[PDB]
Amino acid sequence: STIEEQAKTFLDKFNHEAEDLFYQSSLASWNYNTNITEENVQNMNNAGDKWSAFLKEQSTLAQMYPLQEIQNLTVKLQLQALQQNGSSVLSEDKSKRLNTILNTMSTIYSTGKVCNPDNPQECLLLEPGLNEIMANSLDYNERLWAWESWRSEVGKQLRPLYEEYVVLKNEMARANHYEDYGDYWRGDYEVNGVDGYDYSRGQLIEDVEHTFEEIKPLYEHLHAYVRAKLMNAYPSYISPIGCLPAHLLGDMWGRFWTNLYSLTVPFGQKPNIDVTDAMVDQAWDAQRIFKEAEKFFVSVGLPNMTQGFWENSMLTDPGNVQKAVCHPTAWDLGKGDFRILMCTKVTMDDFLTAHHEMGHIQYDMAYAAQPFLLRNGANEGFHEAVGEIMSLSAATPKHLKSIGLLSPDFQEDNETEINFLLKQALTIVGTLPFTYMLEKWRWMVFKGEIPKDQWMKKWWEMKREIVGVVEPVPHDETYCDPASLFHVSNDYSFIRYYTRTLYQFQFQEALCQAAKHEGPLHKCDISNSTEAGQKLFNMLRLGKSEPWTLALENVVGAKNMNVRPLLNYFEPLFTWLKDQNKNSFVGWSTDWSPYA
Amino acid sequence: ASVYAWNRKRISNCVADYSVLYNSASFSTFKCYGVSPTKLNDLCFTNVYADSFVIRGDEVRQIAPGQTGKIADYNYKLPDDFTGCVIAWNSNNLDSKVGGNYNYLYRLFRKSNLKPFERDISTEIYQAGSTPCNGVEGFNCYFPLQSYGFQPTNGVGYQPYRVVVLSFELLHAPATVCGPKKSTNLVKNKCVNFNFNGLTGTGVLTESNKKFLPFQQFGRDIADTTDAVRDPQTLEILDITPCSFGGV
Ligand SMILES: *[C@@H]1O[C@H](CO)[C@@H](O)[C@H](O)[C@H]1NC(C)=O
Ligand SMILES: *[C@@H]1O[C@H](CO)[C@@H](O)[C@H](O)[C@H]1NC(C)=O
Ligand SMILES: *[C@@H]1O[C@H](CO)[C@@H](O)[C@H](O)[C@H]1NC(C)=O
Ligand SMILES: *[C@@H]1O[C@H](CO)[C@@H](O)[C@H](O)[C@H]1NC(C)=O
Ligand SMILES: *[C@@H]1O[C@H](CO)[C@@H](O)[C@H](O)[C@H]1NC(C)=O
Ligand SMILES: *[C@@H]1O[C@H](CO)[C@@H](O)[C@H](O)[C@H]1NC(C)=O
Ligand SMILES: *[C@@H]1O[C@H](CO)[C@@H](O)[C@H](O)[C@H]1NC(C)=O
Repeated sequence: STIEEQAKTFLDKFNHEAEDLFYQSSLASWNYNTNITEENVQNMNNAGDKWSAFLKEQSTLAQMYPLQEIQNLTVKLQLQALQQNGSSVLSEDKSKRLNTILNTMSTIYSTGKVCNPDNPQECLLLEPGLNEIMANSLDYNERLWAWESWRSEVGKQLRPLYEEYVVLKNEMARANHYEDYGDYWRGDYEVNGVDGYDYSRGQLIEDVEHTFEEIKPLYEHLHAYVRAKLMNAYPSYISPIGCLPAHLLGDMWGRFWTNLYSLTVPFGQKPNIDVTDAMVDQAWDAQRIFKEAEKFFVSVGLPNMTQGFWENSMLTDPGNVQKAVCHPTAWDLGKGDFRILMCTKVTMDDFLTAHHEMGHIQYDMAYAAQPFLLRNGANEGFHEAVGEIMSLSAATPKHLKSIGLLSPDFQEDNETEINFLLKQALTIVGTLPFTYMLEKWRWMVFKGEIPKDQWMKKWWEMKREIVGVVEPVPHDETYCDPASLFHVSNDYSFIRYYTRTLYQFQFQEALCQAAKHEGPLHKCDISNSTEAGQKLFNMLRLGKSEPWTLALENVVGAKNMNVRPLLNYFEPLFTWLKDQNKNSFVGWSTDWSPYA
Repeated sequence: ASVYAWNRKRISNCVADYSVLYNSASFSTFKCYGVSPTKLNDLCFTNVYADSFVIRGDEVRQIAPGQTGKIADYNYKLPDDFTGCVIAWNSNNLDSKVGGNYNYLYRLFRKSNLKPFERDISTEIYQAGSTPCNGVEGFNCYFPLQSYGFQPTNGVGYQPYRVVVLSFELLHAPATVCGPKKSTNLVKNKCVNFNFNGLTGTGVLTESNKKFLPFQQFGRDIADTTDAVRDPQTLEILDITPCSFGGV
């Protein structure tokens, strides 16, 4: 005759019911990613509606339970997530605006168009056409048109749609007892009910900004050096006094600077660390590529992979009529069913990607014993950071020589390590300012204290200050370029990526310290260390049952977000960068000179 | 049958060979409580009732004496100091169908914990709160009987493991089923120890001219001395005499 027992009874009933429906929906989703048919899309609505409708009914039943008498924390967290009304607060007339707007924008973004105006020769989709013309060409004139080929043909029509999206999605916060829609996303990091360990929703903003003061000095030299290597091919086309153009950062949005390898090679005289020709000589296949990754995981200490994946999932591209996309993703169908979706290929990135994918799958079984609601990561950032720590170790020369991919005789001199370390910084350290500014823009715009006219002027001003990019051509307010990015347009919390770097390196130092490795962190390895595996397994199995803040104290012992154990990984790189930037103009202020 | 409808059958008055079970090379959780498998055949007890049901692979360990949980507490309770063996093996290839085998049900809630060796089949529903349910499911009805989902692609932990339970107890009745004690071939005209069905001794085995009636087993001549034993595997009466001995 108590609420606590009644809540436990309901949760047990829901757990068995929810998992059964989820498994049926999850397995249907896998097939559509492997065999697309005209009837398969029709199947999604039949499965999707009942699964979503199931949560709606359960949420209403869980609402009548008061939250002021549940001393237990395991069920308190479960009820908090299950009681999230979501779209129920929205009226029927206003609720239909969600699917209607969301799906139309999805189709718009899927239309790849690089056909030249007044010259319709041909143009392919996003993957085949947009990437090749920007990641390989070194022409300024066509790249500028390519920059406008997407920010003026796709994002132009999103201005009246995106504005409608943020005005109605901001209202649900009040109905949900939240500050704003941006604050709603901060609820993942919120912790309540534990004395001293409570994490305020607003504490995320200050903590993120606080850690950014030590990132900038590293970025100032990183941007100073990377720009210096960009003017080698453009001695005079760009003045060495301002920032860099937006359309010369490898990608369309400049998130990843991997494509700059050809233009900004630090020392191309000596050979790079490549084993692509090594594995083909030994006749490597998909089975052997993944098998060697599996034995790496068990060597650390984690349980080895299951048996219902090799004969269940797909590795290569099957058949010819099957055109289903095979993007690297982690699948958690539940009930002990786990699959990996990706197209194996003989390439460097795919080999690293293979090690990255199994990380998420390994984490899935860690919290298997947890209930269905708590069968998830501690927060949105934990799931991604856990799956990337091994990728860093997999790229170390020591690990490569252990298996035999690298040559037995490969010296480790100064230039060999700087070349490898710098590129990792570009794709990790380089993207941090871009991640922070975009998320900050999403929080402020969702707050609602921003008139329509100043949406775009404020977007550019801080990008030139924080990221350090000059606009290739002036744009008026009608343009909606900030809404052309994939994550922001499709409503994905991009903050997880910013915390990914702070999480992967914090665990790396703890695991490396646990392994008692002697030397710098870049040469550190995680294999052949059972003690490190036990430490990682202790926090992975916790899942969402325990607060995410408690997880950090179990690995590094620091409750706050520690940014110190990230410069230590790049200490050899930072010292060289300082000397290299003796004459370069390090530190950029507001600069209208390139396109005044 | 399902776990919530487990059956209890009677097996008695015959001989069962447990040696073939040990080397079946198909059982995954062959566990014996209170008796070693090796000495299960030489000695036999009564009350050899057996139970058959389907249990998911993950919750196999719950079925043990002194072990509680969900299935062990609401579906089938094993008494403490259990004297018997449990045999379980995977049945993925036949006890599963595409889309989920929704044929096995189990009890998820109960008013009180199940007593050891109790069969409970009912249509009533649980009372999570205080408002009674009149047969219409509500916020506190929670129909306990839920169907299992066993897909062919389910993980090993979730695979439906086919399991049976064997129990042995004591009663004031003649011993029930035992094992066959590997009768050995005879030998004649040699001082050989013999152990027939019930009686044993040492002597020389030779041919006999006397004829036994069809209902005797062994014969004696004077002073309860057995000297004529009819082997059961040949239905032939053979004389028994003490072999050479005496003073030198
Ligand atoms: C794969 O898809 C094709 C057409 O898209 C269809 O004819 C075929 O039956 C599918 N096969 C499987 C195994 O789904
Ligand atoms: C909450 O209840 C669960 C029930 O399994 C138990 O495991 C956990 O320790 C309890 N926690 C608290 C804080 O009472
Ligand atoms: C969810 O909606 C129900 C029904 O309108 C309402 O009673 C409840 O207070 C809402 N809860 C939240 C958190 O908005
Ligand atoms: C995982 O390790 C166990 C224990 O040695 C072994 O029995 C099993 O075959 C292994 N599985 C794989 C896929 O290597
Ligand atoms: C790990 O141990 C194995 C087994 O001796 C060995 O082959 C391998 O080279 C070792 N790797 C490292 C990085 O020490
Ligand atoms: C690396 O740099 C240090 C510091 O100048 C120098 O002493 C050392 O000889 C260099 N090693 C190589 C292989 O160039
Ligand atoms: C059982 O009886 C038959 C009858 O001819 C006999 O052949 C057989 O040997 C007997 N079994 C044994 C084990 O002796």
